[PDB]
Amino acid sequence: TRVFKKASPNGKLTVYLGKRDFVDHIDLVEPVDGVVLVDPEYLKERRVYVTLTCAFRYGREDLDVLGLTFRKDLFVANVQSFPPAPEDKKPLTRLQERLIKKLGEHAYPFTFEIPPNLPCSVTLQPGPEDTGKACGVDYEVKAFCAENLEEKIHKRNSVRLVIRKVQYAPERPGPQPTAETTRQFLMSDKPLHLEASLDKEIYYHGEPISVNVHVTNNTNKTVKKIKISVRQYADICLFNTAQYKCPVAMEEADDTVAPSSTFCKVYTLTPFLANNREKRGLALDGKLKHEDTNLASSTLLREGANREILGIIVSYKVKVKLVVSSSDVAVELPFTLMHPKDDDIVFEDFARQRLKGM
Repeated sequence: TRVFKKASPNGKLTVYLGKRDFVDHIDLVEPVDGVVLVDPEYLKERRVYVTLTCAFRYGREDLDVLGLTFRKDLFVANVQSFPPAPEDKKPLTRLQERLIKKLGEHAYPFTFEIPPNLPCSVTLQPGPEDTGKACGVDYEVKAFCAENLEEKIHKRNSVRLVIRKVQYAPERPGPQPTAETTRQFLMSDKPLHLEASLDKEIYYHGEPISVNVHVTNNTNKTVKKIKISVRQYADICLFNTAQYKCPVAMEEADDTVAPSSTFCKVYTLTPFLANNREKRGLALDGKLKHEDTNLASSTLLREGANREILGIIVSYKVKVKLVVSSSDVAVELPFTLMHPKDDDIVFEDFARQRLKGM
């Protein structure tokens, strides 16, 4: 198996994790299980704590930065790690029992269980024009040395790292999302009927989207061309609320539909951050420089749910449009964008792999 790790500036403390992206379903959220490597001597009476903060920040580009103009803590979890507190004691994963047995006795566990209905790691990076500042919700894991809880944490023997809460939806049976509209122009009751659908409700980053477009033209006009698009919507709803709208995929085609005939076709779009990187105002599931970053996924929420508490609400839509030689006739279908997903361990850094940038 493979596990990531990171050490404190003075290598006296070292965190060990088997993932840096925790997959949350709806029922449950993969548990955040890791262990610390301590130097009992180095810290006399001092202790080892590990905390999981979940918060929304606005202004800077991360929680640890001291230039953000707003912050709301959405979750916090502290655990007395070194001095094993019989109180704060749990069952233990296997990657743990495994790890502890390779690190020794100075190996100590900790485990965090993230409530199912908390927002997922989402970051919205403002453009050049946009008057808003960056913001997002991040999960910070911090293990540190101190006697009491409160003493002053020092960047010296403390370690910090951002993990990720990614959303996965299993794809159900349901009907394909449909949308239709009829249009009658000036001086005639002859209609132009549009109707589209997507092959399914749930998609995953990188997974293609198929659009079945059917056009019934009883009109005496002509459909010049057809434009298919996939837009993203981001509603920052906390410090300084605003709504960002951004296209993540377009596919215009010179398809023609003659007077009194029926048209039919299947288009394929692929929303990919790669072909949008140089864009801004959109929401991502991380920072741009990181390679393992995608487009922010659809914010889920159902019945009596607090919307502000989620930070940034994200949604997607596919728009179909016919340019008729005017007023185009169009429809739109909403979809959900989700996330995919005798050993030997072998530690590896925690830092997220980078891009290519000049």
